[PDB]
Amino acid sequence: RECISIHVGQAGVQIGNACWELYCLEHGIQPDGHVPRAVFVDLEPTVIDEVRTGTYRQLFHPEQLITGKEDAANNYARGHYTIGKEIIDLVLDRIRKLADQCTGLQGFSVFHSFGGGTGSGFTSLLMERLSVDYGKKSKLEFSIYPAPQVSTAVVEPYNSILTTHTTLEHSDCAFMVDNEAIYDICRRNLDIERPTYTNLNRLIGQIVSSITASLRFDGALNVDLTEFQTNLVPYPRGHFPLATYAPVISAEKAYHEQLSVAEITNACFEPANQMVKCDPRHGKYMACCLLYRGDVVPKDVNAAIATIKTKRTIQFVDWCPTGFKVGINYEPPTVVPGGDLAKVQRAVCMLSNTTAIAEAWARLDHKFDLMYAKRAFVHWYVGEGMEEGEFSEAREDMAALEKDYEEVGVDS
Amino acid sequence: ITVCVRKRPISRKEVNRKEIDVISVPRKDMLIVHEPRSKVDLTKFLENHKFRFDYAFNDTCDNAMVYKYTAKPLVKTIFEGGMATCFAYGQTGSGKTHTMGGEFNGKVQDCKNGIYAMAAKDVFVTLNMPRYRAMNLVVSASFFEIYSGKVFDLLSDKQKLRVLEDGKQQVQVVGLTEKVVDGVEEVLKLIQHGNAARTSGQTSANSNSSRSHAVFQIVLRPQGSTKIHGKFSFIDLAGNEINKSLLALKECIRALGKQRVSKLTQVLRDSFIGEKSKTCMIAMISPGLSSCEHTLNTLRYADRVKELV
Amino acid sequence: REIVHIQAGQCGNQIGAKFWEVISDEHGIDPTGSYHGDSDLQLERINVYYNEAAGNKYVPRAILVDLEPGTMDSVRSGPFGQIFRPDNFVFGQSGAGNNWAKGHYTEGAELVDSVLDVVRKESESCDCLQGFQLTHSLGGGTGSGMGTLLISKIREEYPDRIMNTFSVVPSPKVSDTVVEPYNATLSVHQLVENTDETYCIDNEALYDICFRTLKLTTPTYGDLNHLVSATMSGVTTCLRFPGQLNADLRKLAVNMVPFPRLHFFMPGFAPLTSRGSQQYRALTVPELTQQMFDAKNMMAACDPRHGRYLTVAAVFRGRMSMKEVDEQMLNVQNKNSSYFVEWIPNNVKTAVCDIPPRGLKMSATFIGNSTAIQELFKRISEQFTAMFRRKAFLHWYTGEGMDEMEFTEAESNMNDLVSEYQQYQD
Repeated sequence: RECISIHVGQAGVQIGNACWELYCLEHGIQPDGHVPRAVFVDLEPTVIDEVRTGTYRQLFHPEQLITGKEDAANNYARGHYTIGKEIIDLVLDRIRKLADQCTGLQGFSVFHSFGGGTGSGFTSLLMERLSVDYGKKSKLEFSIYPAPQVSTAVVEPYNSILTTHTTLEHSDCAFMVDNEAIYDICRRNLDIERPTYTNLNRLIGQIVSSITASLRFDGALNVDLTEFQTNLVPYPRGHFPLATYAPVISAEKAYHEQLSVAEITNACFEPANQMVKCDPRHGKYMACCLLYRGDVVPKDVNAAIATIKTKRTIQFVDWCPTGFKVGINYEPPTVVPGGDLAKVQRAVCMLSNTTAIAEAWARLDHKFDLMYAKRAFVHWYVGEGMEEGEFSEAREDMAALEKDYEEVGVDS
Repeated sequence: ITVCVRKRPISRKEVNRKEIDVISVPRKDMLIVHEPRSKVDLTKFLENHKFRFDYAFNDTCDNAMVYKYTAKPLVKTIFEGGMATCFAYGQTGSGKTHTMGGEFNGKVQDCKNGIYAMAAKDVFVTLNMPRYRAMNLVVSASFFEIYSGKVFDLLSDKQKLRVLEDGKQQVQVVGLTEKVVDGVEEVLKLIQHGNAARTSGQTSANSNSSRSHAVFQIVLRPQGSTKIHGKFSFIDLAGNEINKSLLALKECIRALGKQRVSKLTQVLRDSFIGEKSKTCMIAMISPGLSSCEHTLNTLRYADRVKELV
Repeated sequence: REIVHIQAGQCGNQIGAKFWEVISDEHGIDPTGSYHGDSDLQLERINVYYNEAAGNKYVPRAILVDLEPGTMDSVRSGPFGQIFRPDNFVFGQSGAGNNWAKGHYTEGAELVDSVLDVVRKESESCDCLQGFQLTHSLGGGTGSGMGTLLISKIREEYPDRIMNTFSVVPSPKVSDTVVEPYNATLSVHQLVENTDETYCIDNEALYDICFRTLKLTTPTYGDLNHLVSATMSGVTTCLRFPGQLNADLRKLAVNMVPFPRLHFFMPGFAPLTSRGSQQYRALTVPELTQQMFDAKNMMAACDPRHGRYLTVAAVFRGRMSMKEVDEQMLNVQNKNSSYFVEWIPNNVKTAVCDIPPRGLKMSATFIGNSTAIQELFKRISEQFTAMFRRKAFLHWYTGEGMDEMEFTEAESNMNDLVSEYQQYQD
């Protein structure tokens, strides 16, 4: 029934504090109410401390807040092997101590930031140690994969080609939200050149609320977590769909809010609104899980979608007749009291697997080579319990992820 | 498809009872039933009915003789790469177990004496022949029984097996144990083992019983092939679920000529479907007057089967 | 005579609450209370569903099987929830995963023995057992898998007593699950070969029949369930009442199944009029047959008008003329000679109880064995292949100790089952 969550890496923790905020906010549980149902991991104390100093301070147990005073290191190796190792046990312990206390759970919603040290590496083995300790569950990892041109870390790819290959054979469904492609939404669909990280977080903090929160919440067309991976992954590769939200209108500027279904659903497939720089440049969808929430008439959907199924310029895979999982919830969304999110009475958090990422992975793989081609910051990992193996052998890994996402599509 | 009939002689018990011998086999392929009958006035008269079979065996005929005419000609078929089946069909106590399993009024005894053993003997000899030797075949054997839609491995202590069918509709009995044999002696051991384990009721005073369907198979395998080079299934049928299987069996065999499911037909199905497959049916008859109704039932069933010929 | 209900899975369970919600009132049994029965006849035959212990506590003799606590802990924490003896609750706190394989081979297979245990404690209750009622959905774990096992075991333990199965076959238009055809095809398989009377209901055949035949605008589940439970009461319990011409599970079985498959029916209730207004009372009788025999009003998804019938059983329950009953049935059999199959001179099996549904004047349960249900297993079977072909969410099955030949098996089987059924439509 439940779904634990492990927010790993400063980012996964910032986003965590955010997604965790939106929660109580739409459940009437102020600062000090019940008890969360997740954990927080980081090898840099000062960040988890922000959850220990700032807002939502006492809504957590100093037990579900793991820290390694030591060093973060923007390098996979160190975070996965060398350092990150020391903490893992302890980490697990909570996701085994928190996993027990419950009643027939469904899985762990993992929150990490692909291209980091504590986020890429660590998790790599966290999800790793999970796939074995609970192979019998769902492993949906919600990632924030590398901005297409606006990356931060100098190594980023090293850290992301490595978190992909190690987690690939362990996740159930990996959700993806592109940090940059979300900015566009903040520039083009909300207008603000002042987007603090605290915003992107409010956003995913939204799209995510549509996943677990409301879905695990009764409705006219419930959709379990398992449901996802089933209706969402055509193949064992921990396939990565993309998150998209519909009413991303500004709560100040424009106001047409009352945008009946027929509209908000069409607003999902236009590439300028998908929290991912993977513009459907060719990527044929192969399965979409349209999660609606608020006042929505099933016919409105079983029509708004029909209209789409016949737009053709939206070309769905061949081997897939119908790939539209319609998830209907009741309670409308719940916008921050005064952030910058419109606040409509219905939304569409549609996520999907698109042959599109054939790109995004490509463009991120290429990156890697360029540097590896010169070993660039390699000495930083080797000296951290890794080898020419793990790199070269994780490169070959993704290679067959560029062929995979190619074969499962583009062909009939 | 070949169909034969074999009359067993009257046993000591029947003789002591002074049972009358109703059957005669005046020719190699002619069987006559001297049916006793009474008119309404109760006049006694004999309605002698005549049946013709590819081969009709008299009470004198030994198992070796019967084997020569029925099963023996099938062995080559497996080496040819085909699938052969031999069925013993008839009423309870007609002699089906005796013929297949070995000589015993109890239906249980000397394995060597029966068709399963004799067939095995020929399998080893042929494998050794020059045309065959190149084949580099391995011989495997299995023995299982079908009881109330359930399959039990006689080789593996009555272990209940599960039978599945694909969309393709090919059937497989998972868990069936195949044992490697390289000598007739080996096969005899397996037959003894399986026969001991065979299903039945309480220890009857005498004789075995045929609550089930017995099937001993000889398989030839190089490394697969057509899922094995060739296979011979010898079946000891239950006394004529049972009815459905028998009805099912008839249609499958007749289907063989041209090209209401049951477990037996399901397991055996691959043996009917292929082009290179042959079958022989041996109808067992108990000669006693008391059994006349049973015999006509057996004979008529036989006639329809051969009809396909 | 007797029977022992079986609430497999959540659905089958949720419905249990509605089947017992009803039935009880149709037998004057308050939560833990006894027989308040407005009459004295709603008691001489109760046994069929209860047991004598205290003297005011006639406890429903059903089984509650489920691998998800929360469920039974919602049914046991609500209304009539406190009437089942705790012994009845055979829970499986495990992960009630939505996998047919997880509730039939790996997780359910364990909880089974602790179930059969009770199914025997209840069977060996007293008097003579007739059969067991089975509720569940063929679109989940605890339903199709574990419940489909419960029977495969039951039918080995008493191949004598009957087995009615109430299945919530996967509705067309929209599937309330994703692997649905997986959990389904796999359970129908088990059904066609154990239970000998199945009543297939469709959550959307209900909506329709519940939103247009009952101007009901907000048909909550409770409702659907309620409507269904209304039919299963007319069937069983009902016939365990007097009647000019009464029948009982067997009659129903021995008049409705021409060929051993087991065949599935499609139940239909009689007076199905909206509350206030509609209360037309046009229930003389031609009005009930008018009802029952129309397309809409068949809890099934498929429409009878799309395929002959083999058998029909109008199990009426309310004082009427064995003439205006026996008669009507005829014209009906002649106005529609087209679809009613011919090699059965009298397809219809008229049944007639006396006492009607507590508050109503005249009703009549319909149990149709039409060849139309071919066009449903087709559906299901299709969905399978379209996804099996790509082994879609198959790893959740195999990874649970399953077989690639297991799925093959079921589809085929159930797929052939479609075939056969056509052998009569022609």
